[PDB]
Amino acid sequence: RKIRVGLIFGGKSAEHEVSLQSARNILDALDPQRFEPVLIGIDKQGQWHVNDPDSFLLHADDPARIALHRSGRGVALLPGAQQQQLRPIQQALAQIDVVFPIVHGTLGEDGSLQGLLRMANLPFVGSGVLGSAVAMDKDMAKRVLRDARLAVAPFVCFDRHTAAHADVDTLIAQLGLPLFVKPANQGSSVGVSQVRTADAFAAALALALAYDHKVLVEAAVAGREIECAVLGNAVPHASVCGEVVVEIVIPADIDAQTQQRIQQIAVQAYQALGCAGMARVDVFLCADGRIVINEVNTLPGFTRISVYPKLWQASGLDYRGLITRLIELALERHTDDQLLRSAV
Amino acid sequence: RKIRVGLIFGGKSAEHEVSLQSARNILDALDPQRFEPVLIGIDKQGQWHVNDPDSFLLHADDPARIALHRSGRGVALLPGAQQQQLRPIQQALAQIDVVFPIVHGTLGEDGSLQGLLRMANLPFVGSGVLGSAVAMDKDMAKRVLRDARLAVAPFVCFDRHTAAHADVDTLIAQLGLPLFVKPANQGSSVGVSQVRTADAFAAALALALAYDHKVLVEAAVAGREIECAVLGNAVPHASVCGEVVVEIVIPADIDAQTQQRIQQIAVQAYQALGCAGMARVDVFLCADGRIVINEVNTLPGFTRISVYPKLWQASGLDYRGLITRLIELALERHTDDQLLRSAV
Ligand SMILES: Nc1ncnc2c1ncn2[C@@H]1O[C@H](COP(=O)(O)OP(=O)(O)O)[C@@H](O)[C@H]1O
Ligand SMILES: Nc1ncnc2c1ncn2[C@@H]1O[C@H](COP(=O)(O)OP(=O)(O)O)[C@@H](O)[C@H]1O
Ligand SMILES: [Mg+2]
Ligand SMILES: [Mg+2]
Repeated sequence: RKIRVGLIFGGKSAEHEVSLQSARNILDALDPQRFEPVLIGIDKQGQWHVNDPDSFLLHADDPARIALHRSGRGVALLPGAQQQQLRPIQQALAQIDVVFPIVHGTLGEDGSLQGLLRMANLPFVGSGVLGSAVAMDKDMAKRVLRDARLAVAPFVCFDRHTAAHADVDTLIAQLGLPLFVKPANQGSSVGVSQVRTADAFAAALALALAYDHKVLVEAAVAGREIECAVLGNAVPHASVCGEVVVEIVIPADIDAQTQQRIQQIAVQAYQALGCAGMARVDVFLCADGRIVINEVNTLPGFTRISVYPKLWQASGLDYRGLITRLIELALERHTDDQLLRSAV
Repeated sequence: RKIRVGLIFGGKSAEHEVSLQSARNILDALDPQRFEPVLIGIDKQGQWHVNDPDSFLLHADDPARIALHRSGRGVALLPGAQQQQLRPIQQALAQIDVVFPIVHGTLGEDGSLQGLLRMANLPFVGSGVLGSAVAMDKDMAKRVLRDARLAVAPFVCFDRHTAAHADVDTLIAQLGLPLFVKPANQGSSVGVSQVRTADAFAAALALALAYDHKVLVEAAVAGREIECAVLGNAVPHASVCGEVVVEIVIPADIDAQTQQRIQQIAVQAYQALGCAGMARVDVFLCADGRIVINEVNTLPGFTRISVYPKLWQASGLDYRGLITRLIELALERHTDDQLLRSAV
């Protein structure tokens, strides 16, 4: 009867500490009538550690010092195993029935961890391989959004083989100034540059390319910053909207009608990229206002102060209840998948 | 100095026996001056077995009976481990320096296995998570191809939630007859149906949906069936073309010019979907002849009789040499990646 939730958290990421806090928040909200937690922390070097609920954090109550307890209790995965897929090197680890992965950084978000979890036959919360891979690659994501006739910022994408040939002038004639230079990998916020003059571009292009093999160059979008939370698998729902002021305001100070059409856009974007479980969608609401999609994010924050849970809160969905729904959604997909993976 | 090549093969697939033969062919061609093999077979139930080069097949020399030796020597993966990532449950397994995965079926081809290999920090041959996930999903693949202004067959895509509402008439007005009904998952060839009359459609739609949650309905493309092999990472090359007659003919009986523009299309398609290592591209060459892309396949066959190696053979690239290049390409990507995965 009780479901065992393997929480996998942290990771090699600038947002590592956000994942620690999220795990602690999730762990306090998990309905203890339905779920027992099992905890696997991933350190800043990518090493996996089992921990007990009680003792998994160092300096828990200090945001400047908070760290993972690197217990050194290692984990082995048995690919193609059907039970006890997760194993202690050295013990026994509780059977995991569903994984809630909140690993920030490339591997935790780009589909790679999701593919490990599939290979271990583990149900798991959030987008599968494809939705995660596509969303995380801002170039592919915008192309799939574009084809779906949703608006995204006009943009050009360079690799290192192709950046050598960049002509600023032609870029400015096509996209204008300022230009936002971004590495295509979504995680996170690093290597970005707002280029104001044609002359600051080379340096932006070069910084970005230290982070990914692909760098986007985007035209400016002028307008307000709205964020909307999406939940579900086949029939996704949308939360109320929140406006980023510059500091988030929930619900947003916009028309009921405008909210509805951003809600609808958030859902169509989510379907087009093949997301499941959860995403936060970030749009620009122009003066017209066309709605232009900035980002589809398949790993939102789950702290008490994070936007995604705040948006569900303001929509009548409580934090405990959010978490429970994410788990039911993971188990529903899994058992639907189960039936499908029957070839001859 | 010698590189250790972990060959992972078989899988839960109708094409399981093709993977056995491929592994045997690869193993005989592997340059023994540069590479030692390590063998991991995956059985029809998805279980992993280490085997010795000498004794990995049952009834090797009989195509009707050939099977994997289920040695029962299990494998554990240490995610985030940096050496000995692959481990015997029960021994020692040789350090693997590069993985050559030829696992047919969903998990081996759709990016999931590739994500496990990333999580284990293992370089590996063929497309990474995204290129595999995208190529394997025929719906997403055609949308990305479409956006890249390459021609694909006109098509509509249904899920079970949406198939209930299918109107044949509107489908026929838009796409014509016959209609090819396909589950969106690329592997492989199963659940396909050629629907000749409006009346055979419901049944096709229903069979397909037993295999995937998404089913494509495609207009007919009238024209010749050309296949072209692609190799490389950042600067992919194309082989000579082969024509499927109805039985493959290499090289194809087509103009030098026509060959060149199918070659160019095969490469652009490969870039657009984010493929690496290898793909076979299958097109239709119409009477006009526009070239229309049928399939981008990121896991071609590697038997002696498979098309992909035959195409390189006829282009001056030998089988041993193909295999060696695929490995150098895997190691090159890996070490480029290495530098990138440096966040703060
Ligand atoms: N094309 C653009 N036009 C206008 N503003 C942009 C554009 N791209 C990014 N921004 C601004 O950059 C800020 C951060 O960019 P964002 O895409 O959110 O990257 P990250 O989320 O990683 O910081 C956003 O708050 C938005 O104000
Ligand atoms: N839209 C289409 N128009 C014309 N022929 C098609 C179409 N789709 C499939 N075919 C035919 O179906 C055969 C097999 O389809 P294919 O896409 O190759 O599936 P699989 O490779 O899994 O058999 C091809 O040889 C081609 O002749
Ligand atoms: Mg954003
Ligand atoms: Mg084909």
